[PDB]
Amino acid sequence: CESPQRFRCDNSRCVYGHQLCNGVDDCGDGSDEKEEHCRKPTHKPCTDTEYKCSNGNCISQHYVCDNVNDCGDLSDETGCNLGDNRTCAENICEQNCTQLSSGGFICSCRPGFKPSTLDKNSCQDINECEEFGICPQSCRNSKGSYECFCVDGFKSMSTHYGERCAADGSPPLLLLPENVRIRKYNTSSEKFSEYLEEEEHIQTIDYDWDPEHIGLSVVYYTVLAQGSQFGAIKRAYIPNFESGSNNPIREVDLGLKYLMQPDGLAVDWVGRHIYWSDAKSQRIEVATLDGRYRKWLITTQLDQPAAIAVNPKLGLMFWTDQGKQPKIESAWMNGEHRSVLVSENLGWPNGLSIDYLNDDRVYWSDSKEDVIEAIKYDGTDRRLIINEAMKPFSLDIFEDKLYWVAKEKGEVWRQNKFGKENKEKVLVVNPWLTQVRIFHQLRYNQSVSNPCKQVCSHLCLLRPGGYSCACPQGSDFVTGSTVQCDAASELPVTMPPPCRCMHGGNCYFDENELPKCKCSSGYSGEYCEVG
Amino acid sequence: TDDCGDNSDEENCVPRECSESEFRCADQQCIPSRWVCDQENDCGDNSDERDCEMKTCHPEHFQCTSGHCV
Amino acid sequence: ECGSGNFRCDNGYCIPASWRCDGTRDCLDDTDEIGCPPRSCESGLFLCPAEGTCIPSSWVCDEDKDCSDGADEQQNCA
Ligand SMILES: *[C@@H]1O[C@H](CO)[C@@H](O[C@@H]2O[C@H](CO)[C@@H](O)[C@H](O[C@@H]3O[C@H](CO)[C@@H](O)[C@H](O)[C@@H]3O)[C@H]2NC(C)=O)[C@H](O)[C@H]1NC(C)=O
Ligand SMILES: *[C@@H]1O[C@H](CO)[C@@H](O[C@@H]2O[C@H](CO)[C@@H](O)[C@H](O)[C@H]2NC(C)=O)[C@H](O)[C@H]1NC(C)=O
Ligand SMILES: *[C@@H]1O[C@H](CO)[C@@H](O)[C@H](O)[C@H]1NC(C)=O
Ligand SMILES: *[C@H]1O[C@H](CO)[C@H](O)[C@H](O)[C@H]1NC(C)=O
Ligand SMILES: [Ca+2]
Ligand SMILES: [Ca+2]
Ligand SMILES: [Ca+2]
Ligand SMILES: [Ca+2]
Ligand SMILES: [Ca+2]
Ligand SMILES: [Ca+2]
Repeated sequence: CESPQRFRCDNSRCVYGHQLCNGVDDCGDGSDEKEEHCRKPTHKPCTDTEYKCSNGNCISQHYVCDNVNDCGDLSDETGCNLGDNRTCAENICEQNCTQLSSGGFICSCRPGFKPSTLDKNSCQDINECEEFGICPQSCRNSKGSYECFCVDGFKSMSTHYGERCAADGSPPLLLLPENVRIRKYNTSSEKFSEYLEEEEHIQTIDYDWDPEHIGLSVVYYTVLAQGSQFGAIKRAYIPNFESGSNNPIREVDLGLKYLMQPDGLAVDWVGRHIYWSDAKSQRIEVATLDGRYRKWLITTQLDQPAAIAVNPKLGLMFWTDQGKQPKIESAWMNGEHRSVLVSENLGWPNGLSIDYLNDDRVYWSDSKEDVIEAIKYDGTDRRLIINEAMKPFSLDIFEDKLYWVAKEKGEVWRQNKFGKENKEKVLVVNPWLTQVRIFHQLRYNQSVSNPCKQVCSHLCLLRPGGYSCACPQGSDFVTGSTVQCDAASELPVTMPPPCRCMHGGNCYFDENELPKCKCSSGYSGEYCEVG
Repeated sequence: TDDCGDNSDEENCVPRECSESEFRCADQQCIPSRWVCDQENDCGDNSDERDCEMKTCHPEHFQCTSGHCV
Repeated sequence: ECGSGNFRCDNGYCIPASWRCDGTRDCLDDTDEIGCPPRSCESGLFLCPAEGTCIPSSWVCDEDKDCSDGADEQQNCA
């Protein structure tokens, strides 16, 4: 049981060759998967008669500046100016100036620097922030150094296989829509709890975080057309707290009639508008959150508009077409400057999500090519994140991990969002599963001010660095003005009061149907808050 | 329509183009233009009746406030 | 034409002067935020225009890509 060929474990049994620290205990006491001898025991000291080169290649000084590369990257030949009449004391080199045995001075760039490219004996600092997945949330550059700082609302938490930053609040829920119901799931508590039930033909989900700050977010959901009856966009409250089943959720239709297959829906929380894409109507259009002032936004060159997304910070909307000519296109929320981001090596782009906290990077899911890719919002630097994704149907990004639904398996799957590590399975649900969406506040930055000055009569759409005026379909501006439109205004729609029993108790309808809670043991108040 | 008796004609059928006075239904079928918003389900799933608050009728037809043409 | 306190956009729609340089477009031709005095910082420092923070003459012309635009080595070091 010799160390050079066998790993002598604590239990006196020895382990053959490469099995040491392979990821499975071949010893039988747990120390086979430990740091000890297998993990980085020595760090190669090299002498004045060698150069430990740019990449750690230690080579004899006789080979340095001999005009034959040993180092691989030619760093043992970098500079190589020659003549014994020359010394390092003359200081030609910017930083680590050194003296060689033959022909005078020879000089290395410092660790974290490369030779100047416009000249030798000179070096730049590497801007390491440009490397993909070098920092989890943010990067600041320094001379051969950097910091993985993370933005406000993210506490730095040292973790396994690297450091990440926490959620600074309640653990994220997943929303999981099936044809007949929407389900919740606490990612930390790992329990389902009842939500919208006795529904039919559901297809997609988005939400507005606590618009009235009364501690109740609202989720928007789509119902498909069935038989000879049209679909609907409907909306309902969802508790941010732990309550469920005890709270009768009341659905209300927005009244957006003449609707067939809204496979894509997104809610602009800044502009207070709802964007949806009807596959059968071959258009993507916009209306206010309560369903007034319907306006067709884009109606040309759309075969089958799939899932869409909006980025109010940059004033850019994104959507996917999965017809005969697959493509991913972005435009202003106004609808101007429509452009195509990616149209090559695309199968069925059916789910799209934006990483707001990381350079506003865009990810999408391809259910035909069986891959998930990421591109910058301008369309450069395309790279596949994960392959063999087993036909992802939908995706969402949260923290340092990416979520998707493996469609026909009905499984929810999870992975490092930078393409590293190995896949993880979260849970298994019906083949009726049609989305995953992380229900959390950090997921949509709530402190993004709406630039609208209330000047607009009916709609105030966003655009990069500002806003614009528009009015419903089949109407035009009053002649000479670009604000007022001739269409008669409509009053905002009143949403019925919700059920709010936080720590427990059951909702109840009185004579005028106002909600009221029967508080549980050891809690009191109108909504059973303190006890 | 199954004419041969063994559905030979309808097998691998690519839907035909519509002509100048026809509207292509949701499920890729052509019907007369005069059937669009006429208070009847003609495309099988009322897809012709879809969203006609925003179009005029034929010159000889009166338009109801609900967008239908009579 | 309109009042003295209203800045006119090229299309004829005139906005209040308070909405000049306010950080947001208001003219359909963006003219209210165009032709507006750019930000600046104290002596020996520089503002990287892409991100808008004060950086020193340590890093402007340090021969490398210190600003987020990467551009100091030609735009400052002319
Ligand atoms: C959500 O969006 C808001 C902006 O709507 C982000 O807030 C800004 O974050 C930056 C990050 O470093 C701060 O500097 C901003 O503070 C302001 O900075 C300017 C100079 O750039 C000063 O003139 C201001 O006085 C102020 O100090 C901050 N702005 C505001 C209005 O809060 C926020 O980071 C972002 N959050 C997430 C999680 O994405
Ligand atoms: C999801 O589960 C987490 C626990 O993993 C819940 O967090 C706790 O919730 C209780 C509720 O009374 C709080 O008092 C605790 O302070 C929370 N603990 C932590 C770790 O923060 C969370 O509330 C659950 N959310 C839902 C909606 O189920
Ligand atoms: C220059 O290189 C040597 C290794 O040969 C290293 O130990 C030293 O720290 C470097 N100089 C400075 C100032 O860091
Ligand atoms: C109204 O729609 C009908 C049917 O499509 C005709 O196209 C007609 O020309 C339209 N009328 C106007 C004024 O555009
Ligand atoms: Ca092992
Ligand atoms: Ca050499
Ligand atoms: Ca650096
Ligand atoms: Ca009809
Ligand atoms: Ca302005
Ligand atoms: Ca520089």
